[PDB]
Amino acid sequence: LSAAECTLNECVYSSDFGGIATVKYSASKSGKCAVHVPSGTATLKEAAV
Amino acid sequence: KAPSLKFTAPFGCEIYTNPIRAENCAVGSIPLAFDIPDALFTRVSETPT
Repeated sequence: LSAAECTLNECVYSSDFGGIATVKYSASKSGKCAVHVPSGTATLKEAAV
Repeated sequence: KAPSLKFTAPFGCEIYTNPIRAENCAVGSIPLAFDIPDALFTRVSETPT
Protein backbone atom coordinates (compact mmCIF):
# COMPACT_ATOMS: atom_id res chain seq x y z
CA LEU A 1 0.00 0.00 0.00
CA SER A 2 1.02 3.59 -0.70
CA ALA A 3 -0.63 7.02 -0.45
CA ALA A 4 -3.54 6.09 1.81
CA GLU A 5 -5.60 8.59 3.83
CA CYS A 6 -8.42 7.74 6.25
CA THR A 7 -11.53 9.90 6.64
CA LEU A 8 -14.38 9.28 9.10
CA ASN A 9 -17.33 10.29 6.94
CA GLU A 10 -19.73 8.92 9.59
CA CYS A 11 -19.46 7.75 13.19
CA VAL A 12 -21.92 6.99 15.98
CA TYR A 13 -20.65 5.20 19.08
CA SER A 14 -23.39 2.58 19.10
CA SER A 15 -23.14 -1.06 20.15
CA ASP A 16 -23.10 -2.29 16.54
CA PHE A 17 -20.78 -1.15 13.73
CA GLY A 18 -21.79 2.49 13.91
CA GLY A 19 -18.89 3.91 11.93
CA ILE A 20 -17.64 4.02 8.34
CA ALA A 21 -14.05 4.89 7.42
CA THR A 22 -13.09 5.67 3.82
CA VAL A 23 -9.42 5.21 2.89
CA LYS A 24 -7.94 6.63 -0.31
CA TYR A 25 -5.29 4.22 -1.59
CA SER A 26 -2.80 4.00 -4.47
CA ALA A 27 -1.62 0.40 -4.28
CA SER A 28 1.03 -1.39 -6.32
CA LYS A 29 -1.40 -4.10 -7.45
CA SER A 30 -4.74 -5.72 -6.68
CA GLY A 31 -4.97 -8.22 -3.85
CA LYS A 32 -6.30 -8.90 -0.36
CA CYS A 33 -5.37 -6.86 2.72
CA ALA A 34 -5.64 -7.98 6.34
CA VAL A 35 -7.08 -4.72 7.63
CA HIS A 36 -6.78 -4.49 11.41
CA VAL A 37 -6.56 -2.00 14.29
CA PRO A 38 -3.83 -3.09 16.75
CA SER A 39 -5.30 -0.76 19.38
CA GLY A 40 -8.58 -1.41 21.16
CA THR A 41 -10.16 1.88 20.09
CA ALA A 42 -12.23 0.30 17.31
CA THR A 43 -13.46 -3.15 16.28
CA LEU A 44 -13.52 -3.92 12.57
CA LYS A 45 -16.40 -5.74 10.90
CA GLU A 46 -14.14 -6.92 8.06
CA ALA A 47 -10.94 -8.85 8.74
CA ALA A 48 -9.92 -8.58 5.07
CA VAL A 49 -10.56 -6.09 2.27
CA LYS B 1 -75.56 50.44 13.11
CA ALA B 2 -71.97 51.26 11.96
CA PRO B 3 -69.89 48.91 9.78
CA SER B 4 -69.78 45.31 10.92
CA LEU B 5 -66.73 43.39 12.09
CA LYS B 6 -65.99 42.54 8.46
CA PHE B 7 -64.72 46.11 8.15
CA THR B 8 -63.74 47.03 11.73
CA ALA B 9 -62.08 43.95 13.24
CA PRO B 10 -58.39 44.46 14.08
CA PHE B 11 -55.58 42.43 12.50
CA GLY B 12 -57.58 42.10 9.28
CA CYS B 13 -59.78 39.27 10.50
CA GLU B 14 -62.40 37.90 8.13
CA ILE B 15 -65.74 37.53 9.91
CA TYR B 16 -67.99 34.65 8.84
CA THR B 17 -71.30 33.21 10.03
CA ASN B 18 -72.62 29.66 10.50
CA PRO B 19 -70.62 29.12 12.59
CA ILE B 20 -69.72 32.59 13.86
CA ARG B 21 -65.96 32.65 13.37
CA ALA B 22 -62.96 34.81 12.55
CA GLU B 23 -60.40 33.77 9.96
CA ASN B 24 -56.80 34.67 9.12
CA CYS B 25 -56.25 36.90 12.15
CA ALA B 26 -52.58 37.88 11.93
CA VAL B 27 -51.99 38.01 15.69
CA GLY B 28 -49.83 35.79 17.87
CA SER B 29 -47.92 32.64 17.03
CA ILE B 30 -48.70 28.92 17.31
CA PRO B 31 -46.13 26.85 19.27
CA LEU B 32 -45.71 23.52 17.48
CA ALA B 33 -44.47 20.38 19.24
CA PHE B 34 -43.27 17.46 17.11
CA ASP B 35 -42.62 13.92 18.33
CA ILE B 36 -40.68 12.06 15.63
CA PRO B 37 -39.96 8.36 16.25
CA ASP B 38 -36.33 7.34 15.95
CA ALA B 39 -37.13 5.20 12.89
CA LEU B 40 -37.50 8.24 10.62
CA PHE B 41 -33.90 9.38 11.22
CA THR B 42 -31.82 7.63 8.56
CA ARG B 43 -28.03 7.39 8.33
CA VAL B 44 -25.68 10.10 7.07
CA SER B 45 -24.16 7.84 4.41
CA GLU B 46 -27.54 7.22 2.78
CA THR B 47 -28.17 10.93 2.20
CA PRO B 48 -25.83 12.88 -0.10
CA THR B 49 -22.78 14.33 1.66
